[PDB]
Amino acid sequence: KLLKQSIYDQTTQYKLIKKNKKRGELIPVTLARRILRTKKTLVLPAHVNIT
Amino acid sequence: YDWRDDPKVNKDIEEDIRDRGWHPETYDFPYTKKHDDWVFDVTMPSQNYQTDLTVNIHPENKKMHVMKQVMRQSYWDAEHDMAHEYDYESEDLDFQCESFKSQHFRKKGPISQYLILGLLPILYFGTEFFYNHYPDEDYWRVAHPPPLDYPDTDDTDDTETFKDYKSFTGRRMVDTGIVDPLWYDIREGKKVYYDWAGVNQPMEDI
Amino acid sequence: MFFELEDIKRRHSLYWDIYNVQGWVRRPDSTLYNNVKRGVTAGVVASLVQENITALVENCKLLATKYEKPQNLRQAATFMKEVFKLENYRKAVWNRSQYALCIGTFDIGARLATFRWLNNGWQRVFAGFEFNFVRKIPTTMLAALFTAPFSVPFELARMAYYGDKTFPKELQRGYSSYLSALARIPFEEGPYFLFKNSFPLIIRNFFQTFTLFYTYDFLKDKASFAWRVGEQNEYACKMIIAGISTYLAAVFSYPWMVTREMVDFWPKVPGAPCTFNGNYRKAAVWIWYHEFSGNYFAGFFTKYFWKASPGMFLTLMLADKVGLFDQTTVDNFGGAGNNSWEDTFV
Ligand SMILES: CCCCCCCCCCCCCCCCCC(=O)OC[C@H](COP(=O)([O-])OCC(O)COP(=O)([O-])OC[C@@H](COC(=O)CCCCCCCCCCCCCCCCC)OC(=O)CCCCCCCCCCCCCCCCC)OC(=O)CCCCCCCCCCCCCCCCC
Ligand SMILES: CCCCCCCCCCCCCCCCCC(=O)OC[C@H](COP(=O)([O-])OCC(O)COP(=O)([O-])OC[C@@H](COC(=O)CCCCCCCCCCCCCCCCC)OC(=O)CCCCCCCCCCCCCCCCC)OC(=O)CCCCCCCCCCCCCCCCC
Ligand SMILES: CCCCCCCCCCCCCCCCCC(=O)OC[C@H](COP(=O)([O-])OCC(O)COP(=O)([O-])OC[C@@H](COC(=O)CCCCCCCCCCCCCCCCC)OC(=O)CCCCCCCCCCCCCCCCC)OC(=O)CCCCCCCCCCCCCCCCC
Ligand SMILES: CCCCCCCCCCCCCCCCCC(=O)OC[C@H](COP(=O)([O-])OCC(O)COP(=O)([O-])OC[C@@H](COC(=O)CCCCCCCCCCCCCCCCC)OC(=O)CCCCCCCCCCCCCCCCC)OC(=O)CCCCCCCCCCCCCCCCC
Ligand SMILES: CCCCCCCCCCCCCCCCCC(=O)OC[C@H](COP(=O)([O-])OCC[N+](C)(C)C)OC(=O)CCCCCCCCCCCCCCCCC
Ligand SMILES: COC1=C(OC)C(=O)C(C/C=C(\C)CC/C=C(\C)CC/C=C(\C)CC/C=C(\C)CC/C=C(\C)CC/C=C(\C)CC/C=C(\C)CCC=C(C)C)=C(C)C1=O
Ligand SMILES: CCCCCCCCCCCCCCCCCC(=O)OC[C@H](COP(=O)(O)OCCN)OC(=O)CCCCCCCCCCCCCCCCC
Ligand SMILES: CCCCCCCCCCCCCCCCCC(=O)OC[C@H](COP(=O)(O)OCCN)OC(=O)CCCCCCCCCCCCCCCCC
Repeated sequence: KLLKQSIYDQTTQYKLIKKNKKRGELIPVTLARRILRTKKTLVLPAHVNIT
Repeated sequence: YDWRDDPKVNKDIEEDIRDRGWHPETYDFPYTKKHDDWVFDVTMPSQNYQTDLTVNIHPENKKMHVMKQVMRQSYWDAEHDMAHEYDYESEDLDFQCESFKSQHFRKKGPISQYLILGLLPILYFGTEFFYNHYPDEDYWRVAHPPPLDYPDTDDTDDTETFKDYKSFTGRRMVDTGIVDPLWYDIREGKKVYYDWAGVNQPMEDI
Repeated sequence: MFFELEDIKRRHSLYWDIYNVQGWVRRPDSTLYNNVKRGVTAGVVASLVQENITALVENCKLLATKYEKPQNLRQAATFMKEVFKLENYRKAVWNRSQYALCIGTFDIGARLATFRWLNNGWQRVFAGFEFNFVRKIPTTMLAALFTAPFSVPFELARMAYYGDKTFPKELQRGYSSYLSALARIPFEEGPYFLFKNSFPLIIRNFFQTFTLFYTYDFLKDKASFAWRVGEQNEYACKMIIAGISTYLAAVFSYPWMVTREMVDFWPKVPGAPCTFNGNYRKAAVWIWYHEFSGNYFAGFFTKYFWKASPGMFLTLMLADKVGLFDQTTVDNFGGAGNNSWEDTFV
């Protein structure tokens, strides 16, 4: 959980994971969010009513 | 009379054992022939031995008799049926005659169309998909990967992917193991997939 | 150009699809030499055991027909020892081992090789179950029909060899062994002596091979959820599937083999024509259209089951072990899985 300088190539890593990522027969939704990605997630508090 | 139509004289007629004893041409329409009745002497003796102390019935010793095939359904006579159903337009009164023989009986006919009936799902699905080429002409074709850098680099990106895999970042990612190993090699102007890639080689450009 | 029909060769243009997997791709191991070798090995191994079991059971029956059957464990042990040391048992074992070598190499090996040739390329779905087995059905049917009649010559040679031994010295050919009988029959009686009226054997072989190979291939993938999600024992599941496959094969094959008894062995009514005119095909049709199944299912176990099912079960197990039923599975969103990587994560 530290923002360190990347010695690799970020674009190369992104392309490689896009093209030939490793999957499995039993992969959780958390690690498989192909069709469940958006931007600006809606943040709410917990343990309180909202209209 | 013609011996060519007689099975006894004409040996070229293949007798159907499953229709022995049944002659559709001899039916009455309505059928009014009795072919079943009490049968004895097969397992139950016809004589009386209820009080015969010196005679004991052994049903296990059943003698074999002639096989009794199940009754064959009637077969249509084309000319006779067509004449019977035929009615003269403006020369016949519209009425039903008293005689019951005028009843329109159903008689089984040619069986060839029932082959197509049985094969209909295959034929119908073939027409739907293969004949109409639905949803497209490539879904049912044997899959072939695109040739090297074909049709355009923006779509294929074989060379850039190869360079990335051969680069430091690609090797590091492979070591991490999240990215699987490269599946093709760029030969002298051609792309060849590895035998473990589980895909066919790209079709030739001609 | 060369004869009346011309095999016109035509060229085509490039075509490709989004997905390069789950279709038909010939496996590198699917070759004439490798497939034939694996099939012959598995068939011979299965046939040796099958024929040894058949010989042992038949010798046990022969001994029991003259001596009382075992009453307890000690009596059973001595009975088995006596059967093993019987002179007839050793000769039967030798002859049936030769018969197994002939069968497993020319019939079961051919069946396995053809099945691998026609069904190696049917890829399965990654992280899923293979659908569209209707596509595989024609391949299995073609293989079964092609390899069905490869056992009738050997079976007829075996029957002739065993039936010659029971004739007087004057009328006995005097075959040294099963191999000698097989080599001599074609030149003495002719090639057609080993194929005449072969419909029962051919249909039996077809209904065995097709419903064994296809049913095992279907089950081993469709019931895989048991050990893929339920964490069951994969080997036990495969054994159960093989048992089901062989039982179904025996059930579907015995009725057609029953035609021999009905046509030749059933007593003939004096003065009346033969119920089937001596036609095994017509007898099989009658069996197919018969209302009562038990009538022609009688004698299923005492006559055919223990002579056919164990061999088929062993053949299925050996084929699975060697890899005649192994398919190639790759991810469809992987590098080689599809040609559109822009939507595999987006
Ligand atoms: C060695 C390897 C194997 C080789 C195989 C070679 C053959 C192909 C495979 C066939 C299947 C084999 C497997 C067995 C299946 C079981 C049945 C079976 O075959 O039993 C034996 C079968 C017995 O036939 P049956 O129907 O039981 O009784 C016949 C008796 O004569 C009945 O006597 P009847 O007096 O009571 O009645 C007279 C007449 C009564 O006639 C009528 O009622 C007239 C009907 C109205 C007029 C139009 C008729 C012609 C159009 C066809 C029907 C269209 C409507 C139905 C829609 C579906 C059509 C498929 O009978 C009919 O009904 C005859 C017409 C039957 C039409 C049904 C379809 C036949 C074709 C079957 C598939 C094979 C061909 C595929 C390609 C073509 C498909 C069309 O005998 C045969 O071998 C016949 C085979 C089929 C007919 C020949 C088709 C050849 C097509 C070639 C191209 C066109 C040339 C001719 C046109 C003119 C020149 C251009
Ligand atoms: C690969 C194709 C895949 C297609 C898949 C399709 C899947 C969907 C559909 C599935 C169902 C299809 C059903 C088709 C119609 C069946 C009709 C039927 O039941 O009645 C026919 C027939 C009834 O005849 P029948 O008048 O009632 O006589 C009854 C007798 O008990 C028995 O008859 P028999 O005793 O009078 O005669 C028995 C037959 C025995 O023949 C055989 O065992 C040969 C195999 C085919 C026999 C089929 C019967 C004969 C058909 C006409 C002639 C066929 C020529 C050969 C095959 C190519 C042409 C089709 O004898 C002959 O015809 C002549 C034998 C001559 C002596 C042997 C010489 C062999 C050649 C040696 C030199 C060449 C090879 C080595 C050297 C190579 C170069 C180095 O029954 C049979 O023969 C068996 C039918 C079994 C049906 C169940 C399914 C299995 C079918 C297997 C047939 C094909 C075997 C492999 C050869 C072809 C592919 C390579
Ligand atoms: C789930 C039900 C829910 C509602 C419950 C309602 C109340 C209770 C049920 C009503 C009473 C039914 C009584 C049946 C037994 C009768 C006596 C007996 O032992 O049978 C021998 C008896 C023949 O003896 P016979 O008359 O002395 O034979 C002299 C002649 O050979 C004359 O022979 P033939 O010409 O009649 O030909 C006979 C031949 C031709 O007939 C057949 O081949 C029959 C084909 C039936 C196919 C459908 C059944 C399921 C097939 C497997 C599917 C996989 C999953 C199975 C389990 C989950 C689904 C249920 O079959 C055989 O060779 C023998 C058949 C096997 C006998 C099984 C012995 C156990 C029976 C007791 C019940 C067993 C329940 C477990 C599941 C079934 C196990 C077989 O067979 C019959 O009378 C026919 C019925 C045989 C049993 C099947 C019917 C019951 C199950 C219905 C299931 C409904 C769902 C179907 C779709 C499933 C999709 C996965
Ligand atoms: C998903 C849930 C599913 C639930 C439903 C399924 C579960 C069962 C439900 C309840 C019904 C079954 C329980 C009651 C009956 C049990 C059987 C019985 O009492 O009869 C005994 C009887 C033996 O003959 P027998 O009656 O004692 O006569 C002796 C005579 O002295 C001489 O005999 P013979 O030569 O004169 O022949 C007599 C033969 C006359 O011949 C016949 O009738 C044979 C044809 C019978 C009908 C076939 C179609 C119906 C059954 C299949 C479809 C429904 C089940 C679907 C199952 C799906 C998978 C779970 O008599 C019979 O066998 C007829 C009665 C018994 C069979 C039919 C009625 C029971 C249903 C079938 C039970 C067995 C299923 C096996 C697996 C099936 C997989 C699909 O049958 C058996 O023993 C066969 C089953 C056991 C086979 C074991 C070996 C199989 C694998 C091959 C191994 C090769 C060696 C290598 C070993 C390696 C080891 C590591
Ligand atoms: C089970 C097959 C036999 C069925 C017999 C009873 C039904 C009558 C026959 C129906 C057609 C049978 C399939 C072969 C012919 C298909 C022709 C066609 O239009 O397909 C083009 C179509 C596509 O053609 P297309 O797309 O180029 O164009 C069609 C025409 N337009 C332009 C209008 C669209 O191709 C297919 O669907 C592929 C069919 C493959 C079939 C392979 C198995 C059969 C081959 C061996 C047959 C041997 C026996 C002879 C045939 C039977 C006896 C006569
Ligand atoms: C088993 O599949 C089949 C074949 O092999 C693949 C065939 O060859 C054939 C072709 C064979 C023929 C036309 C000849 C049939 C036999 C004849 C005519 C002789 C007389 C026979 C009889 C009277 C017996 C009748 C018996 C039956 C109707 C029962 C047959 C049983 C069948 C089809 C299977 C029963 C169910 C199972 C094995 C369950 C298996 C499932 C699992 C283990 C779980 C799978 C799980 C998932 C999620 C898919 C068929 C029809 C078939 O169904
Ligand atoms: C209930 C019935 C329907 C059952 C479901 C069927 C679903 C598919 C549609 C098939 C319809 C006809 C029945 C054919 C069954 C056997 C062949 C088969 O299923 O074909 C599938 C397979 C190709 O599919 P595949 O490439 O694996 O798909 C995924 C690719 N990524 O192809 C092969 O394996 C090759 C097979 C070659 C021979 C096929 C011959 C089909 C003939 C059909 C009738 C045609 C009638 C034409 C009439 C013309 C009239 C003018
Ligand atoms: C697959 C669903 C679609 C097909 C049709 C379903 C019909 C359902 C009718 C109800 C009765 C059948 C029982 C339910 C279906 C089979 C079991 C199943 O769906 O698999 C799930 C289950 C394990 O699931 P779960 O515990 O959630 O796994 C989490 C892992 N972290 O798996 C297990 O625990 C394995 C249990 C397997 C039982 C199979 C019984 C039916 C097959 C025919 C009989 C097989 C007999 C031989 C079994 C040998 C087992 C060694």
